Amino acid sequence: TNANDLRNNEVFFISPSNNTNKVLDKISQSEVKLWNKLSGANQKWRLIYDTNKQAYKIKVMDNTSLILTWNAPLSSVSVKTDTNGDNQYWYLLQNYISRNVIIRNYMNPNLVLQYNIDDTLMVSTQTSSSNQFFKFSNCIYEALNNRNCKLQTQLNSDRFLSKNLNSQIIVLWQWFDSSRQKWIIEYNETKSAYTLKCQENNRYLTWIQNSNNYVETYQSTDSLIQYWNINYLDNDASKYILYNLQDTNRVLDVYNSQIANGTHVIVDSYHGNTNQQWIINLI
Ligand SMILES: CC(=O)N[C@H]1[C@H]([C@H](O)[C@H](O)CO)O[C@](O)(C(=O)O)C[C@@H]1O
Ligand SMILES: CC(=O)N[C@H]1[C@H]([C@H](O)[C@H](O)CO)O[C@](O)(C(=O)O)C[C@@H]1O
Repeated sequence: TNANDLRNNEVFFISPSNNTNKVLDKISQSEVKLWNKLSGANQKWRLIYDTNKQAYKIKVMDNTSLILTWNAPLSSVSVKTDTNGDNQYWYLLQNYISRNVIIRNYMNPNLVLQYNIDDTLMVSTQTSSSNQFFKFSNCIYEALNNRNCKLQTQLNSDRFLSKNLNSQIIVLWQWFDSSRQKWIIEYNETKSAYTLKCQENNRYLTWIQNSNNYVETYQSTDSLIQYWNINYLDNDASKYILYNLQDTNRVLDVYNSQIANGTHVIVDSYHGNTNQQWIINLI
């Protein structure tokens, strides 16, 4: 699969290649090390690419603007405030067959991240050993692919993404445990995005393009309007934004931020407001 590829804006557990059950963990306001996977936001890392440098910032999800930082000239690594220092940039490059990634420092490309015997971390020169190979696993894919889910608007604790009765239109509605409010999330490799299938009629969350821009359940299609990028809110791993693949500046949006049963769900320009923020949970 290509679901765990090093796409920009995506969020990952970063593991040693020798153990998928240990992951990179912001332990203190400064210290990082490999740790048993428990999935708090301290163990989730967002990639922020820099096309000019062809390198990435690796940013922890729990703290505003702390990014993985080489403490030059020392051999240690920490998380520190983002100041766009060259020592805070990393080439991430993948072996296609093993899936292993080398995490190489931008400031000094002789040096690469390595995991020590006691699972602490450091930068060091590259030697063949497996102590410099990491696996990246996309958090959302690993949590949500092939799962039956419900989607709650952040506007209100009991208003959910719902196919309307005897219509194709999708609206907000309070929970009544209906198959109309149940959505199976499936990744598609050709689109590098997800479809969401209503359990009631086995049809898909789709942007219907006209003056109203309603989302509706629609038959299976290869058109981009049926595909969604599911990502965490910019600085919050409890909340999600869903971009439509037809136009990745547009997102799943509650019309006029109304909360009333039956309020239309639409596709609208991104602003990051509460009406474009969703809580996704397994049923
Ligand atoms: C999301 C959804 O399907 N809502 C439907 C509700 C619920 O089925 C009902 O509240 C169950 O308690 O019923 C209606 O109001 C109705 O019967 O006229 C139509 C509406 O589309
Ligand atoms: C608002 C936002 O994120 N826009 C970005 C989208 C989304 O990240 C994507 O729809 C969700 O994965 O990705 C890009 O198209 C990309 O990564 O090349 C860049 C674009 O600026």
